[PDB]
Amino acid sequence: MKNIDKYYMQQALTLANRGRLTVSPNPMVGCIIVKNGAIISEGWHETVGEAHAEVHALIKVGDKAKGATAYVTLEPCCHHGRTPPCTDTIIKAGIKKVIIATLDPNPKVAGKGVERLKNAGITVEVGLLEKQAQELNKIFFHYQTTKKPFVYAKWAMSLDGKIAVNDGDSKKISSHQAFVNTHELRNICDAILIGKQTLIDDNPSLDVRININKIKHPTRFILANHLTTINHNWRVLDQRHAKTIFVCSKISAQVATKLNQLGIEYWLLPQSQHQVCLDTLLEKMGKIGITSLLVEGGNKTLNSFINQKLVNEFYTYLAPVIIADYNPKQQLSFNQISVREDIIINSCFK
Amino acid sequence: MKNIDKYYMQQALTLANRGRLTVSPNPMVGCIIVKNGAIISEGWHETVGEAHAEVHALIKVGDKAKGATAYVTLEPCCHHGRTPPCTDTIIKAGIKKVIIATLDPNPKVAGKGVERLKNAGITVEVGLLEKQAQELNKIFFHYQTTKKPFVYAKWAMSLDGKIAVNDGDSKKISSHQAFVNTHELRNICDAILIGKQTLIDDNPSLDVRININKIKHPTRFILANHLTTINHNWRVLDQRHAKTIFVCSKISAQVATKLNQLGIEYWLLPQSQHQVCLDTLLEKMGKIGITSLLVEGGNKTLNSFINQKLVNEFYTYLAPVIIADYNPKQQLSFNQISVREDIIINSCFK
Amino acid sequence: SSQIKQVFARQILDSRGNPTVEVDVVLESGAFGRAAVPSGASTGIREALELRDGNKALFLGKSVYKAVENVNTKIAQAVKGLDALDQRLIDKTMIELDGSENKKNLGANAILGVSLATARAAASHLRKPFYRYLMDVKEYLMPVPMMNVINGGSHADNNVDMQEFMIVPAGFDTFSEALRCGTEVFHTLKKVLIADGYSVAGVGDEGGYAPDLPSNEAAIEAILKAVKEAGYEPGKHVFIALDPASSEFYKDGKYELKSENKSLTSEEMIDYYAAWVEKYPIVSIEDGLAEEDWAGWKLLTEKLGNKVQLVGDDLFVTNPSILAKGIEKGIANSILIKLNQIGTLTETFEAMAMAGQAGYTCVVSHRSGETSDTIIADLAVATCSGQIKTGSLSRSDRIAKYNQLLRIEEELGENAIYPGIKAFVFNS
Amino acid sequence: SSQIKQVFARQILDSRGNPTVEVDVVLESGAFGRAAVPSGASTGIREALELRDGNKALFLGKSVYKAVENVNTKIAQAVKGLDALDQRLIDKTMIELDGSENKKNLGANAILGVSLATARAAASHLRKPFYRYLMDVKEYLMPVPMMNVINGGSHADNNVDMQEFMIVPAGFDTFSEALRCGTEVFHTLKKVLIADGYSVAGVGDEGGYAPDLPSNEAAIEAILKAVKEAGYEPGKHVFIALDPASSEFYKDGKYELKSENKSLTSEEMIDYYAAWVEKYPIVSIEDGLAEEDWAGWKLLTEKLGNKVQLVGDDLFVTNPSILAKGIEKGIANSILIKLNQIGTLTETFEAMAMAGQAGYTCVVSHRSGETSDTIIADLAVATCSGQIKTGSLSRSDRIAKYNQLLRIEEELGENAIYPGIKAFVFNS
Repeated sequence: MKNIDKYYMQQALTLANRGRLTVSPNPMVGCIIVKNGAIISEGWHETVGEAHAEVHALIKVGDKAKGATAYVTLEPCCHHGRTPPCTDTIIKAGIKKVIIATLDPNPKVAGKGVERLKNAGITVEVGLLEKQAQELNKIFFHYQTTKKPFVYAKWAMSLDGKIAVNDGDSKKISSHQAFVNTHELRNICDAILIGKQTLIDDNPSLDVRININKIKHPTRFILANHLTTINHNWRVLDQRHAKTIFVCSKISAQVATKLNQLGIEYWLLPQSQHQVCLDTLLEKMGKIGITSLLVEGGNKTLNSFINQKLVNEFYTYLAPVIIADYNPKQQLSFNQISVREDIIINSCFK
Repeated sequence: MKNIDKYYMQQALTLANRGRLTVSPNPMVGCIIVKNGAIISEGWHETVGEAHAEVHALIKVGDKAKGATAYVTLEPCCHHGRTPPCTDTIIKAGIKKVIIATLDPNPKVAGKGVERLKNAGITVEVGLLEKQAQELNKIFFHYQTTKKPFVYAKWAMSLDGKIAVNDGDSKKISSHQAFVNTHELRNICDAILIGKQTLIDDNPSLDVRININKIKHPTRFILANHLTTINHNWRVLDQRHAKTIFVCSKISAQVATKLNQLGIEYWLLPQSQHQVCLDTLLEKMGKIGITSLLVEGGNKTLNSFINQKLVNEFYTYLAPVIIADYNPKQQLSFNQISVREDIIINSCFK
Repeated sequence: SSQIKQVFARQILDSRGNPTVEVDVVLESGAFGRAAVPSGASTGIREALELRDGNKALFLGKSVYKAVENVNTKIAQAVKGLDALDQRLIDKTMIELDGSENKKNLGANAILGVSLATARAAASHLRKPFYRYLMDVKEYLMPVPMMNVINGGSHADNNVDMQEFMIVPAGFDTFSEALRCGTEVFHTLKKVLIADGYSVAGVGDEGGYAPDLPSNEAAIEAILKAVKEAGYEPGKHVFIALDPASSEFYKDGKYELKSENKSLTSEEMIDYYAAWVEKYPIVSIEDGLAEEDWAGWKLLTEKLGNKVQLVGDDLFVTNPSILAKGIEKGIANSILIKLNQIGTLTETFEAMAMAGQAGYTCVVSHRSGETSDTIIADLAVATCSGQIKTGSLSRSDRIAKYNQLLRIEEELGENAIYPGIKAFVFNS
Repeated sequence: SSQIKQVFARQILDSRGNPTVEVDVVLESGAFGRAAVPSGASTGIREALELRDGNKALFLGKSVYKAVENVNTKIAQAVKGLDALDQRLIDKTMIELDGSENKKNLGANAILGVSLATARAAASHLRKPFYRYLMDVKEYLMPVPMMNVINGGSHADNNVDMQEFMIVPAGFDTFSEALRCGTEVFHTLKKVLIADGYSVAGVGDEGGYAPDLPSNEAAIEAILKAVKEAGYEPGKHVFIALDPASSEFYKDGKYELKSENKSLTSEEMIDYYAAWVEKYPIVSIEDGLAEEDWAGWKLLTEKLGNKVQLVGDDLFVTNPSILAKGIEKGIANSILIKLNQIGTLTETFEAMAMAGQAGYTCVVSHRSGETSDTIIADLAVATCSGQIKTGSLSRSDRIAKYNQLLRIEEELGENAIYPGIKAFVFNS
């Protein structure tokens, strides 16, 4: 074999990807300790608050790593005083060579761990499979470089371009795979955002209702230009599972007193372009702790977010359904789907 | 080999499909003549008014077909004016056995060519691969059983569900493959239908602009609830290639005189459901000679045709663009499309 | 869209270490098909012609650069843009472009590769199996395998004047038990040939042994002994198929059996065959007489046509015209079908359809220089022919066909029928 | 989604007419992967064991129904729902489920088939070639093939103590000229062995001839004169590779050369090998000494490690532990890699990475019971260790690998390079 370092780094990125659904707001970090050509360690960051990848990799091996080589997909943290730094564990273990894929995205921290390792004579190489390791951590890299959340836009539409259905309809335009994808994106994201109209129409609960090892309910954001009416039967007022925050520009005194009694925190922001200031809202969410944001439903909310170019990735759930003046929507059946530059779709039923 | 009759009927169906584009309003018919286990004749119906499939097959073999077997997709015509009766040609040529896939779709004609053939002692078998031969001829079978045209609905839409671009853009939401498919559907169909608003906004010429063997320009129908304005710069007023018919419920006297001077024929129909009577229009189309109808463009016209259950098949051209409150379109790029019960699409170029 | 977008060719090697042509066809919708051409005859008078460079500095004299270049220029600019679902149009387009009766100008290998690759691409476009694309019915018949076990005259120097001796496991209800019977009988035959002091050093081209047997009677007795010693009863479970190919030892109107040192006319030769017919459970005689001796063929079909199956390979060379002449003269009882002997799929279908309507049985055949492609298994399943000749159980180019047949018979589990002994339509 | 949806297994036949396990894996997105397991050893103490029924009423005793059932129940309900792009997860899951160091409970064939099928399904899901899925780099090295031309004592009755003689066409700029040279030399070797009045009719399991040669010197001289008769110069275009497998004729510490009727110790055996080394253009000695005689192995690496390449197959049995012991003791300078001997892909990668960092060269190998799967060609291209041992030019289970290599060489036209003589890292 001639590309051994690339092989070990690719295995490290696979281990890092193993923690896809449960690591936010911490990044994806994998680690491999190789001595005498044999891999004797494995580690990956799996849950927030637990041991880091380097510590989880080096505790199990004891002190047999003396003189080994470390493949770590991210720069080890040194300035972080919450836990003993991974550089200290690496130095006490006795690693001679450390190979790092990417530097830390934060400019004030970037290069500190490399220098701290190189004080002790450890050999440091940075830049192996850098693009793949930056694409793996797109959410964290974007949040650290911009201090604004990563935005997901996801909605479902019929074959003729209608999102909502007529009154009395079953309100199902998605299959089971769309359900699974939606709840996985809910588990990944740190927040969930809807509109006031969606809340008063659908009355949704924004939790996770499928099987994940660690269920992580996102923070609920309710966007409303004017707050005048508060309903007792709203399901978002239950604070048992997650937290609900009302974003507003003009709030009534009675509504404010009712929210203060209910314990719901409201945010007052200026008005811009027929909406609240979305840039200020993104800055505030970045400052308070949310890393990635998910926008679901509502033509007004989706159009407002699209018009300001704040969306980073899209998701569309297109069903074989025709939405018209029909009280019940009429199902269809696809015949030919030819996927190319532009999708060409043929439907036979109805 | 055990299913030889099915093999010969499949070959006949392939020859029938060889004339897909240039046969309307005539049907799609193939023909095989087999003697001593060897296929010595081949025929298919191409062009309106030319030689029939049986005549085309049996004119090359003047006298070698005596005692042969005929595999013919459709029941041979007996008294129809498309061609001299093919049953007479079969009888004179000396065919011993005739195998027919389907009977003639017209109840007034079905079962008479079979009786004429069986008068002369010819063995007739009807019902081999009947379902495939009825699906191949869906347009003609529908037109003959219903006396109403077969109708296609075709439109292009963006990822957010918008059909028309904002005022000032290039008005292109389709690729070259969509162009080819659109012009092939134009060549197949016997008519083209748009709305008044679409013609006002776009000023389209509904001809065929691709390189195919025989150009068959569809008949143009312009739907307008109220006719008050006639523009001299319209491209549809040129009658050199095809014919234009205006459908309306109320027409001004000056407009009527101008149309009479220009030679344009107008149809006066009653009003029903905020439109002209579409059922009466379909009946008149069937009576005058159109077999296939094509509806393109216009949210009003498409919505009128869709919710009234007229449409038989659909065609949708979905492009990766975003059309919302901007003069230029925000071009996207798909990343992965998973086709299932409902299409799930992902894209990030915005 | 199913229009042809790209056609490409390559010079690859076949199972004998000789170059052959491989063709890839890609449609506009992205459907991909790949076909390799088994090696055939490069000269003759009544067969489709194969084109080779004739350059000594190249492989030996046999490289297929001219055929590949002919594809890549002429056939690629001829068949580009045609509908891949119309096999007849493409085949007759290539026939008209070549402009010769024996396909001399472009070679039969190029045309056959293009046609097979186009068929595979069309089948992949419709998302259907190849056997279901060729013929779409409900009930399918699994072929009865004839398995070569002994090779004689031309294949070895072992003074056996007859070419091939074969075993037919026709006494079972499924193809899996038939394949198990073939495997066990092959292994027991190896053990028996070892126990008798015969050298079994190596394997032949078709996967069969070539021992230094003294006579044909010894070969048949050894085969029957292997059947008995493998746990099966001869005449009820395993029958024997023959392949003399008497064109080799036919000179001046004399059938010369060098093993017994005899010269026989036609009539005594059919008498010898009949003595074998009620001597052994033998039901097949392929090329039992010469291809120029049609009177003897007629007499053989007269007085042995209702007792065994008469197969003609050099007699009809998969040619519709010669087969039609044989039908009108009433000669033979079956036909052996090879794809590259005619050069196109549609002509093969025409020949087998004529054989089916004449009352003959069709046997799909393999060749000496084979590839990893398994066209003939799907071909034998699709057309419901109850017989196949795809070699022995010793090599991957002979085992891939049986593996494909196993996958087919488990994919069609309810609708697969194995016609054990009823597949031989020679009596009543 | 790339999660595993269905895992199925079936009993097919390999290239030697023996049952083997073939596994299909289908993901949630519809990606499909297929893998066949070449036959290996079913007993021992060093390698991973293969599970067979041992039923005499079945094939011989070699039915693999228990392995298929173990797959379909245990492995199917164990690995269902796991992400197919994490090969380590599935591999360690099967290792933990089996619970033995030699994979006795489930058999190595089942586990290897599941792992290879999962890898192929994951590669098909990403729409990548399999060698690009294994290693995604820009520049690739095409392997230098070793072609088994002569077989010896264990594979035939030859009165030859040596086992295998191979030709290495290492004096060319591309893989196409190397393959042409191998083919031409094979044909000229057949003609030469015919001219000297030797028994050539037949072919071995690996496609190589097994003539009744009198001595090893005669075999090497015949190979050299076949090289110089085909238009190529020995020592500049074609070198010689050896394979004694000296475990066969080792008894009580003595190497018994029965062809010359000699009993040699170790040091004189290395002296004989050295006499051959500067006697002929021989650069390979695979298993030149026994696997129990490690002192002689250290002596051989000391006095011949800088003149030829010493390969170990029975010495290291594709085991990371034994390889690590050999590295720390300093024995040999190459390793022969077989997938069947360890049972998973990740352990194979670990062994070759260990060999690469130790300074050794890796040779991807084949087995006797080969199938139609051509995974070792993609494996040899992907890891950029250019040397391969995939048999000679005489049958499809050995020709499919070379055809795959030709396709890879044409689809990587700018970025595939052939290390002709630089691939033997034994000097400087």
